[PDB]
Amino acid sequence: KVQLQQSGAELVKPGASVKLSCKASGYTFTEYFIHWVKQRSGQGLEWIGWFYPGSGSLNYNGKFKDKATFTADKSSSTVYLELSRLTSEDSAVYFCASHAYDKEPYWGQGTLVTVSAAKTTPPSVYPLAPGSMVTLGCLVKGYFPEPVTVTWNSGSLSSGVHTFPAVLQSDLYTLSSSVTVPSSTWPSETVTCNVAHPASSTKVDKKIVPR
Amino acid sequence: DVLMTQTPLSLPVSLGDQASISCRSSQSIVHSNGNTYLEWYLQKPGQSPKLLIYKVSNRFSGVPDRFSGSGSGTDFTLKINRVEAEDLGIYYCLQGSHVPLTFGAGTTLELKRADAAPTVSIFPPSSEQLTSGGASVVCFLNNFYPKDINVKWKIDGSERQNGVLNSWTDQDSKDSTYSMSSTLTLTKDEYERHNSYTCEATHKTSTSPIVKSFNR
Ligand SMILES: CCCCC[C@H](O)/C=C/[C@@H]1[C@@H](C/C=C\CCCC(=O)O)[C@H](Cl)C[C@H]1O
Repeated sequence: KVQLQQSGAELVKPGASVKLSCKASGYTFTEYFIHWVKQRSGQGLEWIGWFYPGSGSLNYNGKFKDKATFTADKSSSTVYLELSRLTSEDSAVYFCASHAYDKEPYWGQGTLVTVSAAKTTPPSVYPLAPGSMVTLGCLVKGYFPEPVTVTWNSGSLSSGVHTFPAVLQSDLYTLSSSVTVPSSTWPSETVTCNVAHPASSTKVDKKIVPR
Repeated sequence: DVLMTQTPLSLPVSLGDQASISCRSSQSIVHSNGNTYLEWYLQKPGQSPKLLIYKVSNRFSGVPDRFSGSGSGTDFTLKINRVEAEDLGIYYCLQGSHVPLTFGAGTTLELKRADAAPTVSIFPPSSEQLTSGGASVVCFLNNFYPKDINVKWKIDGSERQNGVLNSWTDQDSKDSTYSMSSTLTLTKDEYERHNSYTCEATHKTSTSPIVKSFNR
């Protein structure tokens, strides 16, 4: 079976460089092309270039000539993509793909690259209480890195919940989560958001109380 | 470079529907060796794109036979015979005949449902955030359809643009709607110097915005 193993998620300081790896198995390494593809969050696929380990031949999309460098280590069936001087625009998932000439390609699972200068930081969690149904919320602000896990009432409240994708602002993540319940349930019953952040090994609760 | 133009940008479908989506290249993509390297991919959130069709019309191993590709020259089409839920996602075409290799911008297949206006809710800063010296005003625009929507912030009657951050959910697994969150962030100082805060939701279901506000 052709398999491509890509390296794990990278947290990269702004301005620094990073080297991503794609380790191949299940075929003669020197006889397949490797391509790299970029995908920014919520955007489409961009081709970076191709590299043929068996000769060292390569080609870059001109859009990436000052940003990407392909190399290989034949002794470990690995090809590398080095990205130089990272900016916010370089934050993306990077996929590698492999194929023999005139044959269909096999894709790796992708490597997430996130650019930020932040250190590990637990979230501040703030209650969102309103001024037949009622909508409540929690604002989960200023954490790093992803992910957090948000639940309501320790998971017993799952329907009517929207937890929104986090956004990076000033190098830290912010997200919100909403829950909608019958007015006959709140504030007469307890509604609490729970936020776990694995990187900081923290979990905090915030009960939503009327203003 | 070869421009790949996919249409439509989005296609609402019901399960069991026929679907047909198009990919047109700006120039011929017949390679000098005689082959046409045109591929179709389906991508779901958080996953790698999966290969469906290669060399115009060939189904990749393991791909259901309800998928078929055709075309010649600059004109290519992917068809689905009876859409199933696992077919929902974004479809990309890719030409591999001329470097640089280029992708289409994607066609989203999403589940059709009745149009629905957003449920809009606005929230002033928590006292906890204020005590900490910050101020975020949050607006939820929930369970609407279709996905296109616009939010506008107003402070004391005046439109605000800076300090607004938006986030959107994927189509809901249970009710097929979309939701959006909009957060206006301010310093505590500026927040206390104004009175009315307003978030306005413009959606196709109405001519006028849904307007939510509060006063300090
Ligand atoms: C993410 C891209 C995946 C691969 C797309 C497509 O399957 C590949 C097409 C290849 C074409 C373009 C790829 C690399 C150019 C290599 C030219 C050379 O052999 O010197 C070559 Cl000409 C043959 C064909 O197999």
